[PDB]
Amino acid sequence: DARGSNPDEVWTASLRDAWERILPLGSIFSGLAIKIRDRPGELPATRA
Amino acid sequence: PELESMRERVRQQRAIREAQRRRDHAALTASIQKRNLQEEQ
Amino acid sequence: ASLNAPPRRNPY
Amino acid sequence: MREVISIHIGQAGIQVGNACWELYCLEHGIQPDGQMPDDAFNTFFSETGAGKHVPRCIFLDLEPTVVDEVRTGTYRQLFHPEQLISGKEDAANNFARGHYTIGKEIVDLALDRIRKLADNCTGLQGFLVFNAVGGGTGSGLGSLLLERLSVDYGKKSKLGFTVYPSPQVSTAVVEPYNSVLSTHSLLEHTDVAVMLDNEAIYDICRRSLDIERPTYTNLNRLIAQVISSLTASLRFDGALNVDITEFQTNLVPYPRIHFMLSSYAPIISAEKAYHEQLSVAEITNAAFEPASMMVKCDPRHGKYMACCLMYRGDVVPKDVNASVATIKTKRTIQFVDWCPTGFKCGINYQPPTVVPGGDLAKVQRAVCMISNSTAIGEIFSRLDHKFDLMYAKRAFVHWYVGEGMEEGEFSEAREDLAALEKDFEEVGAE
Amino acid sequence: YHRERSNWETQAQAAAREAARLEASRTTGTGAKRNQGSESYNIISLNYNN
Amino acid sequence: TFTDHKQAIWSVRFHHLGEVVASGSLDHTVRLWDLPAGKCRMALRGHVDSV
Amino acid sequence: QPQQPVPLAQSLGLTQDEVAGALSHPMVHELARSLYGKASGATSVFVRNDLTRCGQLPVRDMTRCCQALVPGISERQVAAVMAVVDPNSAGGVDYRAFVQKLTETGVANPRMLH
Amino acid sequence: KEKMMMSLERDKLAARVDALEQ
Amino acid sequence: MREIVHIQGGQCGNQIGAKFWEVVSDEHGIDPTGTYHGDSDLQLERINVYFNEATGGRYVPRAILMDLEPGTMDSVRSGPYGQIFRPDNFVFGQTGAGNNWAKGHYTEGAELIDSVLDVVRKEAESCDCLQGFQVCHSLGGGTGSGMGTLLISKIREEYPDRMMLTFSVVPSPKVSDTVVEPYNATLSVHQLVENADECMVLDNEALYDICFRTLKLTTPTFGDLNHLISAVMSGITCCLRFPGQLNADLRKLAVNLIPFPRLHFFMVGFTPLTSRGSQQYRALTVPELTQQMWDAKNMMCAADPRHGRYLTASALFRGRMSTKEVDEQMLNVQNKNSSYFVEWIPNNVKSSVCDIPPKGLKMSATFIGNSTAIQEMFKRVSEQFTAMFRRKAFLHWYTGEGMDEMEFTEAESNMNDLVSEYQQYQDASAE
Amino acid sequence: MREIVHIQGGQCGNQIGAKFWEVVSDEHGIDPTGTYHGDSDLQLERINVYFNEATGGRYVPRAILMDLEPGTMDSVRSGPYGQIFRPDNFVFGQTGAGNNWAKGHYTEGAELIDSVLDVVRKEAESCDCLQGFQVCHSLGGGTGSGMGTLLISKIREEYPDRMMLTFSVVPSPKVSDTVVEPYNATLSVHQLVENADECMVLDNEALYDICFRTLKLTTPTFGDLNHLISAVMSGITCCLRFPGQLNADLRKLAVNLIPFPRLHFFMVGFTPLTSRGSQQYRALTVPELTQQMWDAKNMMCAADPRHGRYLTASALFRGRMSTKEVDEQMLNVQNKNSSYFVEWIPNNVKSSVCDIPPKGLKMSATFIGNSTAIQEMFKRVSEQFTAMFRRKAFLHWYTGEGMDEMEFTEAESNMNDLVSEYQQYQDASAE
Ligand SMILES: Nc1nc2c(ncn2[C@@H]2O[C@H](COP(=O)(O)OP(=O)(O)OP(=O)(O)O)[C@@H](O)[C@H]2O)c(=O)[nH]1
Ligand SMILES: Nc1nc2c(ncn2[C@@H]2O[C@H](COP(=O)(O)OP(=O)(O)O)[C@@H](O)[C@H]2O)c(=O)[nH]1
Ligand SMILES: Nc1nc2c(ncn2[C@@H]2O[C@H](COP(=O)(O)OP(=O)(O)O)[C@@H](O)[C@H]2O)c(=O)[nH]1
Repeated sequence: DARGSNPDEVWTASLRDAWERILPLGSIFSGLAIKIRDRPGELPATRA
Repeated sequence: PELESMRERVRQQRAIREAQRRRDHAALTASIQKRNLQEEQ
Repeated sequence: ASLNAPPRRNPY
Repeated sequence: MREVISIHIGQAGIQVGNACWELYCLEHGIQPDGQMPDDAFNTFFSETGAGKHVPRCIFLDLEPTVVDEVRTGTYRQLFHPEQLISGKEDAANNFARGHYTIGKEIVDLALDRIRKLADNCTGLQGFLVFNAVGGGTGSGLGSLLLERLSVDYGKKSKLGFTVYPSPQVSTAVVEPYNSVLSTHSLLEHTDVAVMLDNEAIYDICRRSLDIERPTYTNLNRLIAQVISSLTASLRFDGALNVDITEFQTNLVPYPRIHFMLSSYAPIISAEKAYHEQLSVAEITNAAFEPASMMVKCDPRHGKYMACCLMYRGDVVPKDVNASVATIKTKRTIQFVDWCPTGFKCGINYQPPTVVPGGDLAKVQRAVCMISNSTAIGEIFSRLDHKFDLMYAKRAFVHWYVGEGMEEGEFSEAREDLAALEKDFEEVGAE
Repeated sequence: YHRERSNWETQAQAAAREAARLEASRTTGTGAKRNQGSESYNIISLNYNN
Repeated sequence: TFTDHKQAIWSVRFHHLGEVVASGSLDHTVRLWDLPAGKCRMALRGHVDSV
Repeated sequence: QPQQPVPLAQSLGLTQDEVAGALSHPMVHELARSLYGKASGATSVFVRNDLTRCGQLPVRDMTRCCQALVPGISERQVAAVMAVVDPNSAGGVDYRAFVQKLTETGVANPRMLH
Repeated sequence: KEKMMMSLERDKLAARVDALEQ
Repeated sequence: MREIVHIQGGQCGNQIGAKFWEVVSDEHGIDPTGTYHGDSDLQLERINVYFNEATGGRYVPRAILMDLEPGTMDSVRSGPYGQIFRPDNFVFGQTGAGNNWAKGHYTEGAELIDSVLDVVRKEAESCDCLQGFQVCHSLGGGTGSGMGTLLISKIREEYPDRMMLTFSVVPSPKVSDTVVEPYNATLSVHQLVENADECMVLDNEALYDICFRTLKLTTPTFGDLNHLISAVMSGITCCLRFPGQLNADLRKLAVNLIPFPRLHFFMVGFTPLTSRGSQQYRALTVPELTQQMWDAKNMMCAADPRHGRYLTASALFRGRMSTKEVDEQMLNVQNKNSSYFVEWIPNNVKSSVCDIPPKGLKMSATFIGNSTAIQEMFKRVSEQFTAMFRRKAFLHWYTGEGMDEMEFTEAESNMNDLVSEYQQYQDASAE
Repeated sequence: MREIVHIQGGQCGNQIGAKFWEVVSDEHGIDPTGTYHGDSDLQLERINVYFNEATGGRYVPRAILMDLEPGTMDSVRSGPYGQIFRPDNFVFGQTGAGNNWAKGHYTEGAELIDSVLDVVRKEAESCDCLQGFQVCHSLGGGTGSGMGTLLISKIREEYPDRMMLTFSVVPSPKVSDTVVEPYNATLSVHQLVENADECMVLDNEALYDICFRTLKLTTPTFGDLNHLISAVMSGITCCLRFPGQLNADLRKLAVNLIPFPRLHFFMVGFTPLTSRGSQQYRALTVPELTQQMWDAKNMMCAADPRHGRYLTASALFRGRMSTKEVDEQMLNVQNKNSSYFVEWIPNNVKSSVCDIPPKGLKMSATFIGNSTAIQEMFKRVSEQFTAMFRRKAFLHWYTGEGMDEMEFTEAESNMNDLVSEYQQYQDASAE
């Protein structure tokens, strides 16, 4: 809830415990997107 | 009488399960009365 | 027809 | 095919029924004269060969004035004249008067008309009993009618949308008395009892609709919207259809525990409408807000056991799933350990119809959250001492005794309410 | 003859009304919206629907 | 008392075992009565005139 | 059906009497009886004679099929049935529709319906 | 609340006592 | 000429079946009026596997539509392909099971099961040869689970040798729709273990995952999930309906997939599922299809195969393709991921090839994997069932329908035994 | 050239006969004015079986209408085909039988039976060769049951060798119309057992069940039930009127159906009865006809065959069909349902084929089953008759007509003995 009550972030990433969301930068014609790859409750090893 | 013996064994298992459920219910009542005592005190 | 099918008894 | 018989008992019952039937007529296009210029009305209306639609309702009261108001008002050509049943003497806020002496013949005639109505129904999902816990007509006569229905009809699902006395504000004095009596009566008869408080709905109207002078018409309009959202799955198709029988199976964990809090969302006036998105997650959060609940009962004190959500309008199952996931992840909302799911989502494609002249605005999405939660034990705790404060001095006891009660009846009712308190504690705790 | 044929006509008209309701719901697309794809294009073949 | 016969019983006989009683009557039919059952198990027909 | 960058009845000079009595001919009745006798295998001969798997056969091919079924059938009767099956076609009527129509109009007694 | 619960228990005891006296 | 009897059960089962029949009719070139309008001989060559001919050219599904409430199949009839179905095959009651497996199996299902069995027997006796039955339904629902399990038991009794295929929508791991999902799923899995020969496990949340991550959809309704399930249901049996370079029927798939009779639960996935943007960009090749199918994200089962071990796995490809290319790709998959494959089976892959790709797609491939990964799904369902059953919440609704409490314990024991077998074959060592 | 004398008795019998004559005239292309308008040689080929040629081209039924009240036959003349019958064949009394078998058989039936027999003899002598008589009436009514049984006895006396066929509407199990139905039925069964060579049992409630479940009609009047009965009565004798690939007359049917003289009560049905909506959804094939024909729901008798055993069963098919196909269907039915067929008869099916299907229907099949299941119907009638007779309720009305009390018990004894014979051959074992 503090991290954000976003339905997408809370549910869609959590499904299969994939914890990754795909955000496009525009239409499908741009076809490029961002995989957040965010595991809630764990530091990435880079910042660990 | 193999079927009868199997049925008797199933009945014994059923009685064991019912006894376990009753013990669990008694444990739950004990737990809630403990918590009620704790909060009231 | 309770017992109308016995073997022949007491030939006499 | 999915017919539901509506009973409205007492002044509060008949007054909420006025709003309910106005809402249903508007929703299905039925003019107040009775007919409309498919077959979705069969849940609430039975059509005749002439094309006129008559509701499957019964207006029961021991006072003639309230029913004569309906007989004179706009919906005089809609209802069945014999279905409107009126008494001669009011119960005078006496549960004994409404349950032992005056109510006998009136309830016998009520069973007669209810039988005529039920004989006209192919299927029968159940009864919707709308009365006022806290009044002799509502409490006593409603309890007697529910007892007779349980005796004869049997397993038909009876949903009691009761109005309970508010914690501090009230309009009667013997209201805790007949409230305790009616609660003891309906603990064992109604299948699902929905609690409603005038104080809570007044607060809702004050803060959300910005009505500084709320009235019974506004309260009944809100209650009618809640009931329409509850029954929308019977009349209009949509994804995740929910049934009257499914309410109890998904919502009642134990037979004793069937009292439920109700919260409708969004409650917004015409002026401030269309100023926010009103998305699915936002309206779900608004429904789960402790303030939006139609009972003066903080859900934070207790733990939710089951929550049935009725979504109306442009709602998609993924939106409801994400919203309920967010609600589960919310730490303020606390559920019981033995119900990991605790959620029953049902969507419908019919947006809530808006009554012209009402204060609600036209919203394309709506949520009715009806929850079985152990927090409701708080209101029973309040009535349990509001009763016992007078019962210590036996105030107003002679009034009830005069019409065929005993001190034993009060004792049994109060003991039953205490047992209900104990049961609520037992289910709430692990 | 009028009695029999009126009874039969009522039955046939009820059947025709039900059939017309189903056909209208099929054609206009409002029926079975529970099982209608969110996006117009065919998901598997990535083709626009007719 | 067996009353299925509606006419005069011309002849009545026992089986050699005795569990069955054969009654030939004016009714053209020969009825075999099961004594333990008290019921006409078989009703032989085929005689155009009285038995 | 490929693009092509007149009526079958008009072709071959089929008379109106032949068109009317196409299904009433005794030879055609025998053909319908044989087709009904070979249930679901009635189109097997037509399939074997159809090399392109196009579902359509020419007049010569379907006359050959009908002669393989019943020797006595002439080409005029087959052409008449072709015309009554597909009125406006430049030959190549579907043999499945041909067989289905003939079996549907099959008649038990040659004296009746002829 | 506990007081009035125990009062109803006392009333039941009194009714039992009267029945025993009868 | 090996017919299949399709059955739909419950709301979810009926809607999935409607979408599946829409897909099959589209593949065979059947318009909603039933007349063939496909213009391809192979479409009508084996149309008898699913359809029967009417008096005219009409072709009607061999489908039997089961429910206790009428509104669902009113919607089914109102759907785009609602009038293809034989009206006599719609068997529905009057009052639905309130998400109560007890109601759907014992009280209300008992009366309607006789009519259901009559319709099923009438459809089966008309078949020349019967490959078997396929029942599409949802675990975690009253009428669906109850009537489906009861009908599966009856059909197993009547036709023991005939194949039984199930498409069960297992209740989702994270976000559950109804409260009594654990109870219904636990009671249904026990029946499916004993009766169902071959079972596909499907998850709404897994489908939601595939539709956000592969398909990249925005607000996908249940129609899309049903569409993907329909794709899998068609692709599993396309070998019966179309000529194949190396064809494989349902019995062949079951024989090559099931090592031991109780281990008949399978996860499935479909390829190629791609978003609209990258469609021009993605390379349509056998290696690409294999890479997609062996991905955990492609699975329509919630359990990820990485945790478990692949006992067996069948891949049915569709399209004019190189059998060497297919076999080399799947052998390479085995060699690369030997840690995920069971050691005491030298080859864990059953390759089938069909010569007809689905309409619109240059190629396709459906995957059916028997892996010990589903152990965690059954474990989670047991974790919920035990949590409710310890306090006996909602148990009275089932008990009032006339089923003993002992049935719940027996179902839990059977389900736990299945989990134990899956763990045993996950950690079994050769020699 | 094998003539049949049709006789109608009572209100129900007269209405059924009028509908039957309408159906037969429609089948033969006969308008209500008597002129032939069929344009088919086969329709006129054997028209003399049912009709006689008048001075002109008019064709008149060989029908004799019997009643004690004139209102029913006034409705008969007002019916659609009320003008075909000769006015001399209407034999009517003045005081109708008050649902009293004694009144219709002894007091009021005695006087009018003179005219009835005079007309019957006049019609029978004019026939070149007489197959026999068919009497349509309803058990459980005064004039119909009583007077008809009296006529049947007289005709059996006069023409012992000629065939006697009866279509009796036995009182229905659940909903009974008149109170004295058990009395009238018990008295009429005793006469039919001794006199009628061949008897068909019909039930209004069974007709309602079939017309509500199969035909899916919502408001079926008595006209529809008479329509179904008329279809059966036409189909039984279509072999006389039309060429057949394997023809079978009434005497052949009785010979192949009746093992023992007292077991001549038959339960009949007609196929294909298809609902209007599913007319396009039914494929008219011999297996489909057999599937509907052997279904217990298609039987127009209340008793279901599943309880009893089929002693014999005749099936008269009509239409262009294979003798091999029909014979294999019936043999396969026997093999599948060997439990429901009597063991000590090697073949329990009498199959006949006619080349003339009914107008509009490409194929049809009428079924005539001699089974021990009718035992339960006679048992129920006994359960009612004994209950009323123990307290002798309504017995005074029959007593005041000059009927001895012993006659009731004699009829009950005969009907109970018939039940006993049915049970004996239901549980008879070979060797
Ligand atoms: N929410 C709501 N509550 C109402 C309304 N009208 C009355 N009430 C409540 O209903 C209670 C009394 O109802 P009734 O028992 O029906 O009053 P009555 O019709 O005069 O009958 P008796 O008072 O029992 O003699 C009051 O305490 C109010 O709180 C209403 O319009 N809306
Ligand atoms: N994929 C898919 N799932 C569905 C659909 N409808 C319902 N479901 C899911 O299936 C589960 C079981 O519902 P169901 O068994 O059909 O209810 P019932 O028919 O009344 O027993 C629910 O929890 C839904 O989440 C659908 O159309 N498609
Ligand atoms: N199927 C059918 N049955 C009828 C008709 N009219 C009467 N019945 C039934 O026939 C039964 C006996 O009546 P009926 O014999 O005609 O009386 P009767 O003429 O005085 O002997 C009644 O129980 C009716 O239910 C009809 O038109 N068709």
